[PDB]
Amino acid sequence: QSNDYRPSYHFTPDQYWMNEPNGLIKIGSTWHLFFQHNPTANVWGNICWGHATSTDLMHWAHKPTAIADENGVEAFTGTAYYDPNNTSGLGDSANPPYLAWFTGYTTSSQTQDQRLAFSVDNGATWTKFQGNPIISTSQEAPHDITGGLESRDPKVFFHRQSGNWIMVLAHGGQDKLSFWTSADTINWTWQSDLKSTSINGLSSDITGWEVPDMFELPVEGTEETTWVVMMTPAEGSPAGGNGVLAITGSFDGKSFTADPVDASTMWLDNGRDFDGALSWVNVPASDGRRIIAAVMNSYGSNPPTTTWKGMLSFPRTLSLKKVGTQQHFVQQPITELDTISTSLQILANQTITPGQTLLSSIRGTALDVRVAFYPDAGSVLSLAVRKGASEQTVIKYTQSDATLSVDRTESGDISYDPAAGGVHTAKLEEDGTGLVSIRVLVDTCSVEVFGGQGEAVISDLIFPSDSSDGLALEVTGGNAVLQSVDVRSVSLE
Repeated sequence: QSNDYRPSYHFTPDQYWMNEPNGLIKIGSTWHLFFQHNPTANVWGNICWGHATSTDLMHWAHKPTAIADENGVEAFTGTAYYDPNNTSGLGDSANPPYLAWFTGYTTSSQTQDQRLAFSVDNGATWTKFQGNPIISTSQEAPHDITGGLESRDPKVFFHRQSGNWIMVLAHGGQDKLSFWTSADTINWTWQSDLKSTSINGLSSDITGWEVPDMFELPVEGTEETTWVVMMTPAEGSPAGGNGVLAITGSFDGKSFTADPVDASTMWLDNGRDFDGALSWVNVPASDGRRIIAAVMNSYGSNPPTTTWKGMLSFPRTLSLKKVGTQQHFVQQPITELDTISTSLQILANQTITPGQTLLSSIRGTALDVRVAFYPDAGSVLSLAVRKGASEQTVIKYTQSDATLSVDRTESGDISYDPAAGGVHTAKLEEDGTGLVSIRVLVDTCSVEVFGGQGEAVISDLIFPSDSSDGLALEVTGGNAVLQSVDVRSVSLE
């Protein structure tokens, strides 16, 4: 599109197609990104783990395939962890291994088994464990009614409280996760299932459980920590189809006991294009952040991009905090972004009235725009991004129903998939000072919209013309006082 819609500051594969991220781990000063990669660049292509690294979660260096499809077992999704005590025996005392657990998908038979890979050069190169699979279809069969066709996406971590490795495995349409323990990362023992039917407040509509992650999260603040299970069900999300949710609960080394969920707070995205989220493990406590990323492409082969498909969301923190009085999962872009952004326009304490159009001089396809404002009762504030003569993507705040919306009806090319347009919505309230806050990351083919403290998030692909590079800020049905507007251009170095 002149440039094949390449994002300028989000990760995309150097070539070809990406699905969800895999094996997210920090190793020394290096953030490692792996992902489901399809170098054949058609729907029948074999999957392998692709690989990129960065020191700042933004400037990614492309690396060779980390874990190859071979013999023909494809390298499906999984996770990574450090084995400092060499419990696997795959490294040594001077050189403990980093480990990755992944589903082996045997193309011809469709079996799904669990496999191990290890690195003794701090993540640069990975070797598949000779004894793969580490969990066979036969070992899965008592727990997977398909006999080993529906057991996948292993999340593995070391559980200090019990001294065991834990594996959380997803079972798709069986609508459960299974929990397994190991002393050595290789020999596993099933302990429990987390169903579906055990989670109070979880709709029966939420089916096809995939891509688990699990970690302890501070609950604030209040010195309390909780266990969190994050996953990507295939159905039930606010925008329809796959989406990402998070559940809090307790964990004893053997079973996760879910707290009740509330549907109005459990989903981590209200847009179409945020699926298969994982978090970075091994982050030093001095940093202490829980940082997540997902793939943005809910449309399979349909996006109008030729030399690549699939992009990573911009990394964002996941936290639990009160927003006023209610506990929410809140998400915000990582602060590293502020180092590659520069203000093109700032407003402070500016009144906007119907008929006025602000931000009219801005031109940019890569923007980070913040708007914080006090709306009149019954007003609607509209921020049009990627605006041209006949195109725009409109972010609206409707005061009367406390709703943040992202409208792609006129975004540009919405012909490529039936779900490419329409309007997505999230609940967003004024805070206790009357302030409404909205932030939008704009890139060549995406918007990521964060409401409030990040309790509302809508992430979506858009395909505007390159010339649709304007902004328009307008209000109807009343006035608003814009406490602050900051339009920043974003550029990698």
